Amino acid sequence: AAVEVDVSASITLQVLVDAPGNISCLWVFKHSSLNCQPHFGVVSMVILKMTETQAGEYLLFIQSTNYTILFTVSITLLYTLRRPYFRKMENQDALVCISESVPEPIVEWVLCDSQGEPAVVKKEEKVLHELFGMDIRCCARNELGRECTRLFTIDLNQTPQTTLPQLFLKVGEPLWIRCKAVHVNHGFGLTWELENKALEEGNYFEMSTYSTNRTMIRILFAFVSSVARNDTGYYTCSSSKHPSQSALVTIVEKGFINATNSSEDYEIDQYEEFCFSVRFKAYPQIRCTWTFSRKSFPCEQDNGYSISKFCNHKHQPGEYIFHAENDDAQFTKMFTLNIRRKPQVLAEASASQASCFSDGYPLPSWTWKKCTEEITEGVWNRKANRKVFGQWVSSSTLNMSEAIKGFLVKCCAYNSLGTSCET
Amino acid sequence: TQDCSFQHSPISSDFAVKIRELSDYLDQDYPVTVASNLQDEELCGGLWRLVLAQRWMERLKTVAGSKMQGLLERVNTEIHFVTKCAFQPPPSCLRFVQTNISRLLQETSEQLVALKPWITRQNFSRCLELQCQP
Ligand SMILES: *[C@@H]1O[C@H](CO)[C@@H](O)[C@H](O)[C@H]1NC(C)=O
Ligand SMILES: *[C@@H]1O[C@H](CO)[C@@H](O)[C@H](O)[C@H]1NC(C)=O
Repeated sequence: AAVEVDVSASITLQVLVDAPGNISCLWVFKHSSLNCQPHFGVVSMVILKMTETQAGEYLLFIQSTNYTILFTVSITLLYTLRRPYFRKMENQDALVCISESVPEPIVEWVLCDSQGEPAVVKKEEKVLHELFGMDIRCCARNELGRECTRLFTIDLNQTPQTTLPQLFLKVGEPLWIRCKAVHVNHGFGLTWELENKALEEGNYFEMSTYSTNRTMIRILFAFVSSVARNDTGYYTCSSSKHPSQSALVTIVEKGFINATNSSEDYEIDQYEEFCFSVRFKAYPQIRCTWTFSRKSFPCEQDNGYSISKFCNHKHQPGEYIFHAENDDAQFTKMFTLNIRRKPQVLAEASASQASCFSDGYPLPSWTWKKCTEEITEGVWNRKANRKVFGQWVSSSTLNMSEAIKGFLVKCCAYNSLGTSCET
Repeated sequence: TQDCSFQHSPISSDFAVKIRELSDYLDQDYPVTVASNLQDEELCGGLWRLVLAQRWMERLKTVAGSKMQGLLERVNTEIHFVTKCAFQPPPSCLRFVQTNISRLLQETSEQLVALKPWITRQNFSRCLELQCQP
């Protein structure tokens, strides 16, 4: 009944109780609603890094019968971790990075000098003056882990993405957009426009650096310190001697996690590689973890979204869980995969009381139906899947006769893959 | 003879680092003649001082050894833009004093700081002829 949460801890609280049938539940969080879809039944109640806000009264009831449950999540150590915010130097042409966390974290800079995006030297100095082209990255290392940040730069001196580039920002967190332009001659200028209208006065920032044989490389930054639903629009950046590259910018007052959602049912055969992937587009950094009967495996993030797959199946069927709890929103997605090994009947139970139950196992296509053929049979199994955890292995029992045959013993499995029988 | 108003800024933001790097790696303090009587104007005179400095930078490329050629040319490329305007030959009235390459480099950087915010705003066609004022 009483839960004690120490710091940003990652533990599971989505226990399963035997409830199969026409049962549907709905999560009732601390003075707020929570949409869920269980498998009957167990619903999304596990947590990865329980934030100082994420604690309190959490209820859950069934709606068809109506019985409600109650859990009290309680929490001192002053642990804080927040993504770094970019900033422009005070009366100087340089960019300094700052991070709001306890204690002051070590911030380093990265710039992939090679043609593509472990490599390239990190200059941990915070105030960065040398910043032209490449993938600009800024990460922090505090006592509560590691919170990364990425400075977006759209290089005009490259082929277009052609996939509608976008960048969602948090209401209040500053908005930054730079243009890594490369022109042989010095006569080249970049301009910022929202919808064919000039950029705000408090946004213009020029930093033209000269590189290689008589060649210049200019960068036009777009700075907006306080962002709001006023600057939610597609921003373009055209140049004097370079094509017009553009990127849409949307705002969210809290956050957003969106995912396509799959059929959640697979008839995978032996080997054949097979993978369970999720198409999720989300802001901010999606903290993901896959769960499978106590397993903990973290996941990695053409360009319209960032998908991630879980190829650690290794012929282990069952219900695979995929949680993704961001720093504001929560999401969970379970999928069911069964093995195509259809099956040898051998797990017979020698019951002496009236008739011995002979059961055949494995999964999903399994049928138990027993020299010559004998008429009149007992049970025929028939039961719904996902009905609480308990004992290992599941079989389809189909033997309960009263005829006096003597030594014979039933159990003869028949399926699409083949046949087998017990003693 | 062009309007001399530059389309986009010819003065880069990293000129100070480039000048300090040449100042710290110079093995010898080469003899250089800065001007002592150019007509009194910081903006108008800035271009004139850079034209004289650019000639010295080109001259230094022809006398510095193999190892120093790259560093000298790096400075030359930052101030080569003055060669795009039809600046006329220095008048016979022009006077100058002998100094060292370190001082010339520092003076050059100072002129670029002063000229940078005005190079694309005003028409400097009337500056093609260097003027004196004793
Ligand atoms: C030198 O400049 C010319 C003209 O822009 C160019 O073709 C050449 O590739 C440049 N050299 C290098 C090493 O980039
Ligand atoms: C949006 O910004 C403009 C410019 O500052 C301002 O005039 C306008 O009132 C703002 N609108 C809202 C809804 O804040």
